[PDB]
Amino acid sequence: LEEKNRMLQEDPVLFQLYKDLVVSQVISAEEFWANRLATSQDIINSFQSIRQEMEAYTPKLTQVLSSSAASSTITALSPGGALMQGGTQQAINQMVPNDIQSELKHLYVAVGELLRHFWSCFPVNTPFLEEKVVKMKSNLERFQVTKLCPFQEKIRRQYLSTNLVSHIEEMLQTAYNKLHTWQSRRLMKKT
Amino acid sequence: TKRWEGGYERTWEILKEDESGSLKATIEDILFKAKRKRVFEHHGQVRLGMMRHLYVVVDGSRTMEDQDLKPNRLTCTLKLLEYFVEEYFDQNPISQIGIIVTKSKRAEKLTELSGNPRKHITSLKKAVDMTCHGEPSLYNSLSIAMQTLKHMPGHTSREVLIIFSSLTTCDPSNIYDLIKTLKAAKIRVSVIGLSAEVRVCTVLARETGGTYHVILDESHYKELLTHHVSPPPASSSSECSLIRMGFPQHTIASLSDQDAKPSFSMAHLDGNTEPGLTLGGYFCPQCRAKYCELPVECKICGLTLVSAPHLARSYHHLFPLDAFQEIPLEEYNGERFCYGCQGELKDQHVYVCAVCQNVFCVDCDVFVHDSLHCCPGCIH
Amino acid sequence: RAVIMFGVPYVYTQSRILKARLEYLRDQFQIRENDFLTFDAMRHAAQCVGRAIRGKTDYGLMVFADKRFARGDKRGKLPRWIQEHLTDANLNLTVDEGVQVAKYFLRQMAQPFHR
Amino acid sequence: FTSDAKDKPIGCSVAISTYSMLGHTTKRSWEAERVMEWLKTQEWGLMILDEVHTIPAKMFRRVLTIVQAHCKLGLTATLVREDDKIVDLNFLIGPKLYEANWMELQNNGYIAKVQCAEVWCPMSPEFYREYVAIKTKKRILLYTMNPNKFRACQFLIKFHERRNDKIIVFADNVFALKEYAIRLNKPYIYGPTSQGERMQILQNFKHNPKINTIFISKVGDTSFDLPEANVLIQISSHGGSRRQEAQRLGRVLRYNAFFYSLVSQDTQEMAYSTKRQRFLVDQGYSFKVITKLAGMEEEDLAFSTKEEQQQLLQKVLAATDL
Amino acid sequence: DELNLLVIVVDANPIWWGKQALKESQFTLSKCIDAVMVLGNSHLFMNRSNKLAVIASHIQESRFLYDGKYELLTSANEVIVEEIKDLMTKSDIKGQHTETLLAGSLAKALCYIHRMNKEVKDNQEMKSRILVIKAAEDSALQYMNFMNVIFAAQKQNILIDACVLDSDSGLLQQACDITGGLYLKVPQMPSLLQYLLWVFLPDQDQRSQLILPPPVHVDYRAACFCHRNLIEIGYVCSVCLSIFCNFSPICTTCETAF
Amino acid sequence: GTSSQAEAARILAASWPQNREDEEKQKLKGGPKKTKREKKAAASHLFPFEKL
Ligand SMILES: [Zn+2]
Ligand SMILES: [Zn+2]
Ligand SMILES: [Zn+2]
Ligand SMILES: [Zn+2]
Ligand SMILES: [Zn+2]
Repeated sequence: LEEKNRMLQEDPVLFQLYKDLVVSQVISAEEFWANRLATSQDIINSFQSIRQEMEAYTPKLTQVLSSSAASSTITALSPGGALMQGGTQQAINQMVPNDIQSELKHLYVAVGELLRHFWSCFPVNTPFLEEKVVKMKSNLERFQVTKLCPFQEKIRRQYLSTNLVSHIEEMLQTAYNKLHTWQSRRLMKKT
Repeated sequence: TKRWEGGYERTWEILKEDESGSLKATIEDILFKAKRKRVFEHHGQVRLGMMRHLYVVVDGSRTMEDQDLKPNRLTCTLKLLEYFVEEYFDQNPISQIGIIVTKSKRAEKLTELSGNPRKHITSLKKAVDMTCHGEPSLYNSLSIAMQTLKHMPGHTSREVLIIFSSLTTCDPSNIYDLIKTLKAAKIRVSVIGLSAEVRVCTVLARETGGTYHVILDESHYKELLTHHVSPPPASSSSECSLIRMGFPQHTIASLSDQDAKPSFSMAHLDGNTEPGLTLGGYFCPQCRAKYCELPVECKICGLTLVSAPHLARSYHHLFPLDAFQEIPLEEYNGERFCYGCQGELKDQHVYVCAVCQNVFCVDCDVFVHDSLHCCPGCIH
Repeated sequence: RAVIMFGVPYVYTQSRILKARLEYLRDQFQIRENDFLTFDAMRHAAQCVGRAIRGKTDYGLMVFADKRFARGDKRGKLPRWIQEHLTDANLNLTVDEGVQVAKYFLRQMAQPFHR
Repeated sequence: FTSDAKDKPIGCSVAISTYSMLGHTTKRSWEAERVMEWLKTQEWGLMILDEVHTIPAKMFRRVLTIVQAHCKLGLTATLVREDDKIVDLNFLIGPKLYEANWMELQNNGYIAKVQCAEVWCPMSPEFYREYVAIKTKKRILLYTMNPNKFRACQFLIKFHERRNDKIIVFADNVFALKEYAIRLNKPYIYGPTSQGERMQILQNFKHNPKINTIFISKVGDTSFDLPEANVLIQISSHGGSRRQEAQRLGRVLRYNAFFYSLVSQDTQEMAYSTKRQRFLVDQGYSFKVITKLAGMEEEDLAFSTKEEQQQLLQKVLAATDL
Repeated sequence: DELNLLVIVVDANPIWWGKQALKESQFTLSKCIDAVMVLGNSHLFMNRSNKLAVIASHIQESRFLYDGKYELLTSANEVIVEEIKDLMTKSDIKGQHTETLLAGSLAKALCYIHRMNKEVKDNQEMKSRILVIKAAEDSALQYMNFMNVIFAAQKQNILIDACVLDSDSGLLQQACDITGGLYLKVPQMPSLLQYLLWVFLPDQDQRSQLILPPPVHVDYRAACFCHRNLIEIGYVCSVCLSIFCNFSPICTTCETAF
Repeated sequence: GTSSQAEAARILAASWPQNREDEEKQKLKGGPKKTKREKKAAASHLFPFEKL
């Protein structure tokens, strides 16, 4: 107990993570410190058609460009246009206040650690690891429900335009899909 | 007898005249002979390589405070080590570098064995303001290097480089037993001393198969490092050696699309300052982890992220371009336009590829053999 | 690699044995007492300093820590194979310059040579 | 055979000696007399002469006639000489056999590509009045001790020491060199100092990072064993000796290196430098003119104020050698 | 003394242009050729010493295409029109090959630039850039040759600009990123000439002054030796650095090397 | 003296070959640099103490 307490005190970030994972019932303290220690002849027909069309070729001047086309191209290339999109998270350094940013970084670190444990468990070569991956998935789901859902609610309340949760969802969805695919393979191997 | 005590050389007898003006043909021949001064190979040395896990051991004793190399040994050594790391990572795509510093009869692993160039350079720059105290310990440094490299795969060439400034080393135990263990571990050890020759370093280099050298000046130091840059020759086929590595595409994000997803970089998350939450970067093909630098092994799934052009840049050595057959212009009964540059063929010799039987002038042949490394006709 | 001579090694004049031989050489072979003492001292110094070079590939450093060696009467007693390498530049140099010379010599002697 | 060790020159294969001893016009030493008598009684094969440029002298020529030899091979680096006595050397020894092309020699990289410089300094007003006032040969010290040239030399010395470059400073008129070297507290060779002191100074000059700059007074105008140097700064050299400047340039080569020449404007030194560089330009070297020194006022230099500059006038006029 | 060389590579794949003509769209191959000619004329107008070269890539081979208007432009346009007419009229489909021989045209362009560089007087530097307009789909069978061409261009410091019309090409993106060139996808095909004059017409030094669209998301997917297909994760040999899609007990390339 | 430093610097630094070079510099350098290679040539022909 005394030895365990001093480790948390030296790293408050880990202490905050320890509370966010153990007190919130996401993971057990036993598992917490365990890890720490082409087509048909129509193509030839089209080729012949274009050959005949370009057989009688004459240069043109007016048809090459028009005032409307040039204006549209300039508008597209003007600052703030489609190709010149000037927003690109205008003030993301000051958007989504740093109080949320610190929480986002903590969530990123926690998700990275959990996924690192999951991928270290992968590939599953022994039946012992099968339960461990299921426990990791359960811990991931509990952490998501505990933190990301309030995080999403806070983001929606403040109406932040950045899709910060989207990347976290992408990694979690990828991990879930990989686990489901591996389980499907495991079922197929037993057939 | 002597070569210079015989007859005086008359080099001007080469030129001759038969039509009172044929010297133009002779000078044209001289100009033609002036070209093709290369062996049609940019390197001409080792045509292959092997993955190297190189460990650099740096002395941190009081002898590094000596001012033999301005301003002192430590600063010049660190600068040349930064240059060596840059060049080594440039010429070795999938190699790894670890750094160990010996001080006060102990060894500290300054940087983990990895392929990131920026991390090593940052650590070296941080180490400039270290404190030089105590005496070096070769035994501890070699023990740490062996322990780290003991579990490495056999196909990789395990190499250890020691920069030994002090002439004295404190060994807690016998060192020759450690040398025998290293020999059994097939670990190559090379030492570049600074002051003078030391018996133990020479014995270690001889037994481990490495090379021992002594620095004369900064230029000699740089030459020795450059010599150490080159990879060792590799056998034709050793084992089933392969590696699972990904090729992360550099997908940036734009706010024009609805998939503009900011993400903090894994490398930047460990920094004290606010990590760069850029629009996009390099996404891991396996776990979609975001990284800014390459080549960097993935922190999450352990996959190796490498850039395909870096690997492909050395592919021309595997399939070198055959030398074209030199044929005089008169004897070639065909087109008189170069197939590569469309220029008129006026030189006395025309080069014809053995595969596509095209025509290339001297300049185009040199360009193909030196830079292009591929025959334009064979591509078609 | 280095052989240091801390002063000219002079045999003890006591025991009344050296002096008898000196007198015998003086009155029989007309040998100066100081000359014979210097000869014996330099012979012993050279004998104990010349054992650092055994073999063509072998190399070493030889230093004499005494100003008395600087005089010609004692340098001339050194063997000829060492005289030519004892340049007049380093005959009375201080400790720091001697250390610098030793550093340069050892640095330049470590390079490979052929047979 | 130089009357220093007398290593039994009688009965020898190769004998090495020097001039001014084979042509003694006075009584000779008994051992030296016997050695000369032995040496004048047999033929010599390939009599080798070093520094052949100063062969046509009053006493050096008869040295050729005082000994008998079959082949006389002369070697030199600076064949240029005044008094047009080089023509006599054509029949004294033989014809000019080989003349190395210095440009292509340094293009191969085996000779240091020395960047020659000719940078002048303006004459301070406190000195120019006295320079134009005096004409009875007392103006040699005046442009020699120009405060502006002193500042330029100090700036060059400090700049090249900050980058760890070996410097050799040539300076004739040893009287000026005294206060030129003691001001910076740097080693100098007066020239009649001793044999040991010069040898040890030159020996510790190369293998010492603490000290890397020395001053030479016309002593380095011959073939010595001076170590490798990258910077040469000559001040107040001889009148028009192209040989001296060529030799001094030869002490640097062995832009790996570069040498500077400091002269005073509106003085005879301008004409002297112009007329003594015509040999090196024929050799292919070009002297870039430097009129401004970067960062002259960046740091503090000697003679910063006018007080010490005008105080220098009394001590430079204190010679009064009459 | 600033010499600018512009080499324009035109994707003349008959299949893609035939499909475009069948679509009866507002953009045709004739308009593309006219836009290329106008761009070349503008490049020649930019400076007296500017040199122009035009190469058209086809399924067969690479063809060197090079009253009130400029005389030299009149001669240049007529030669290009004659060459493109000769290439298209004599273009006969003989075989199953459909991918454009883009790599060979780039190699010919590099050889031509190397030839022109020597003819330049030593007092002047010939800054050379290559502009490629892409119409057909990218070809993965020529990955190695394309990478070799990119490396040669980078070694000789030659800019490579890609103008993708319909389908994005990863190889062109890699070439633009490595050589420092500009990669742009045309939103509206009829406005192609305006894009070419607005973006690719200025030289690199002028590009520093001007504001240009940021580079697109360049991919770096590698090509497997035994499949020649883009892959994200693959096995790479530690000796010859060859890339394989699936694990093998013995390296095929290292087996070849004895 | 404080003024002695300034007076000596003014006299020495611009005595003969600056009172006309500074005037030409002030009356010139109106147009931009023709090419970047001139700076390279200047750096190659300049001595190391003129580069800082
Ligand atoms: Zn990953
Ligand atoms: Zn050609
Ligand atoms: Zn071919
Ligand atoms: Zn495959
Ligand atoms: Zn292989």
